[PDB]
Amino acid sequence: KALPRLKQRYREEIREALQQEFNYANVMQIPGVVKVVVNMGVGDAARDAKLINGAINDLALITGQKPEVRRARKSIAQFKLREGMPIGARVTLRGDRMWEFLDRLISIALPRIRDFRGLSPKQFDGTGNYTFGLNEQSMFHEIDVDSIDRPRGMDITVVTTATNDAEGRALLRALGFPFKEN
Amino acid sequence: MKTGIHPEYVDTTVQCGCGHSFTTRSTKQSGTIVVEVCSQCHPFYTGK
Amino acid sequence: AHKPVGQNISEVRRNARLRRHARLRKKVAGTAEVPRLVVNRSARHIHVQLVNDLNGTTLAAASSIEADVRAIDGDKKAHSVRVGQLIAERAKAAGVETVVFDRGGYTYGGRIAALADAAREAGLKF
Amino acid sequence: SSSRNGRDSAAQRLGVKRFGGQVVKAGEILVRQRGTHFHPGVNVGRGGDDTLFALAPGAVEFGAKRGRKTVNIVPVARP
Amino acid sequence: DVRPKITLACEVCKHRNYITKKNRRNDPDRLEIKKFCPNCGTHQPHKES
Amino acid sequence: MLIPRKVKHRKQHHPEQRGIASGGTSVSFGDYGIQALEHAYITNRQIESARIAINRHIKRGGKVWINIFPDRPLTKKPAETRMGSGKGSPEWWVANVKPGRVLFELSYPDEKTARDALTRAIHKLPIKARIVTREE
RNA sequence: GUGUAAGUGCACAAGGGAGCUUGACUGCGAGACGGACAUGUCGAGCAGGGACGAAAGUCGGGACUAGUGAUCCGGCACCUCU
Repeated sequence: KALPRLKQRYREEIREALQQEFNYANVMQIPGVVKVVVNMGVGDAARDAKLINGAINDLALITGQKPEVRRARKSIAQFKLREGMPIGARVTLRGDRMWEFLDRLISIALPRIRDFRGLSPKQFDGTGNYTFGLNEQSMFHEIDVDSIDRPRGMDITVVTTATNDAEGRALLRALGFPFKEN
Repeated sequence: MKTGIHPEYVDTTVQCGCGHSFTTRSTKQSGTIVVEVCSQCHPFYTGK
Repeated sequence: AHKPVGQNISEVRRNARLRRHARLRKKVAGTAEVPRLVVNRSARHIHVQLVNDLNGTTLAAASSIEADVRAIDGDKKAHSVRVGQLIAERAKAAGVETVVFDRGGYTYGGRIAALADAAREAGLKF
Repeated sequence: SSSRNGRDSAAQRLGVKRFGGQVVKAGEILVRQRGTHFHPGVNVGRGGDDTLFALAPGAVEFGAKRGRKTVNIVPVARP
Repeated sequence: DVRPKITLACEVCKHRNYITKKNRRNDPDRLEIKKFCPNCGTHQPHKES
Repeated sequence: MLIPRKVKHRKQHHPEQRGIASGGTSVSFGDYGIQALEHAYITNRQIESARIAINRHIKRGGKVWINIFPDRPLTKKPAETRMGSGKGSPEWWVANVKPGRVLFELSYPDEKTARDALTRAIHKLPIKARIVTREE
C-alpha cells in the first residue's frame, strides 16, 4: 500500500549492489539497518532541571515520538550529579520511522548544517555501526529558530547488521552518506 | 504506538529551490515544508 | 568467511523463554493425581502435555500437528480451542479431572488464553 | 591504658538439630540456620528465619540438587 | 518524636482496634487504612485517632 | 629494614613453630643459599644485619635474594606494667621460619668467596643453618 | 547490589522496574528448638473476613540475626462480669 522511498531504494538497488561486490554465500547475510537512536546529554541538569524540559520537546518534534527521560544511574560529586536525576533523553526508531528520519536528514537536514563539510568515515565502531554528534538543534526545519533558547546538540548513531567496517561503510556510503575521503 | 503521548505526525512534501520534490511525513503542522538548499542543491553533495 | 558478532534474536528469544520458564517451575509441579499441563507454543502449532514430575512421565498429549486440528477452517485461536478440547477428553479417559497449568513461560493471553478456558469448560477443573 | 573491646552476643545454638537417618514427626525442626546453607526439599518447609522444619512425618535424608545442599524427608513405611 | 505510636479506630463503630507507628514528618495527615473490624466482622476503613 | 606497608590486622597470635617447611625448600634464583635447621622468628633487624654482612664481603659483584619477608608483627606491653588491661602495641616484625626453609640466595663468580660471605650471614641469625647450592 | 555492623545467603535471584493493595489481620495452633527459672524462637494447618492472581497458590511486616525493660501502681476505650 505504502512504501518509504529509501526502503524502496534499499530493497531494489542497494541490496543487489552489496551482494554483487561482497559476493555473499547466502541471501540473508545482506546487511540492512536495524535501528537509529538519538540521545542528547544535558549534564547541566545537575544544577537546574529546567533544561531537561526544553531538551525533551526538541527531540519529540525532531523525530515523532516523545523521548524517554533517562535518570542518572551514578552519583558523581564533581559533576554535582546525584542518583536518579534526569540527565539525558533518547529516542529509538524502528520500522518506517527510521527511513523517514534517515531520508529527511540525508537530503535536507545535513546540507543545512552551518559550513557543512562532511563526516569522517572513521566514525565507525568496529562492529559495523556509525556514530556522529552535533552541536545545535536549530538546524532542523521542524524547530522554529525564534522558539530556541540555547543551542543544545544531539547525537545520531545507526546500527546495521554488518559485521566488519567495510560492509558498514559500503552500506552507508551507497545509502547517500556524505562521507569524507581520507 | 502509544495513543496520545506522541507528537502528531503530519504527511508532508519537500519542495526545494531547484524544483526537486520529496514526499515524506514530519512534525510540521503546516503539512507542507519548503527548503532553500537540498542535497541536489548543496555543492558538497555535487562535489562543489 | 562470515563471523557473526552478536547474539541472534532467535536464540535470545529461546534462552529467555527457558529462563522465564524455570522461574515459573519453582512453584508449579505435577503429580499422578494433579498432573502439570505443560504448554509449548510455536508460530505454526501448539502443544500440550500432562506431566507427572514424580517420575517425569507424560500421561496424555495433544497438538496442532494432528490433521484433525489442521482441518479446522478457523484461526490459530480456533485451532487452539480444538486442542483444548482434545487434551481434556484424553485426560478424562486417563482418569484425571484436576490439573495445574504450566503456561510455559508465555504471557497468558491470546492463543494460550483460548487454550486454557477451552479445556476449563470441557471439565478440567483448574 | 584500657581495652575498648570485650563485647559479645549470646550464642544462638544454630546447627543441624536432626541428622540424617532419624525419624521425625510433623513440624520438628531439622536445621537451625541463618542463611540458606541448607535448602528445603521434599516435605521440608522453610521458616521465617530460614529455620527448616518438616511438614510430613518420615526419616530425614540430606541430598543435593543443582549444586545446592538440600534436606528431604522420605516417607517411612507404615508397619 | 519522628515516629510516634498511633492507634487506629474503626470508622463505623469507632472502636480503637490496632496500634502502629508512622513518620509524622513524612505523613503529617491522618492515616487511611482498611482493616478487619472484629465486632463488625467485616473489613471497614480505619481512622487514626 | 623491611616492614609491610600495611597489614589487615596489627595484633596477632604468635605464629606456631611446629613442623617443617613445605614450600620454598629449594634455591631458585641464585646459585648458593642458606637453609634453616631450627624454628625461630627471624626478626626484621637480623635480616638487615645479615644482608649487610653479605654485601660487605662480596663487595661489588653479585646479587642477593631474600626469600624471607618479616610481615608478621609481635607485640610487647609497656615496661613496668602489671598484667591485664589489654594487648600491647606491636613492636617488632618477624617472619616465621621452619627447617628446610631457604632464607638467602647469593650469586657470585667464584665459589670460595661466596661460601665465606654466606657464612658470615649465618652468624647473624639465631638458627643453626647450612649453606646449600643449586644442583642435586 | 542488597536501608543499617559482621557473618551466613542470594544471579533460579532475597538484586533492578512496573500494576493493584493493606495479611504491618481476628480466634486458634498439632509438633518442635533453647533452656536452672523467668524470658526467647520456628510453626504446617482450621475458621471468619480480605489483597494480588486466569489458576495453582502466596500473604499473621521487612533476605536472616540487633533497634529494647519483668512485677507492683496508675491512665484511656470496649464488655452480656460483680
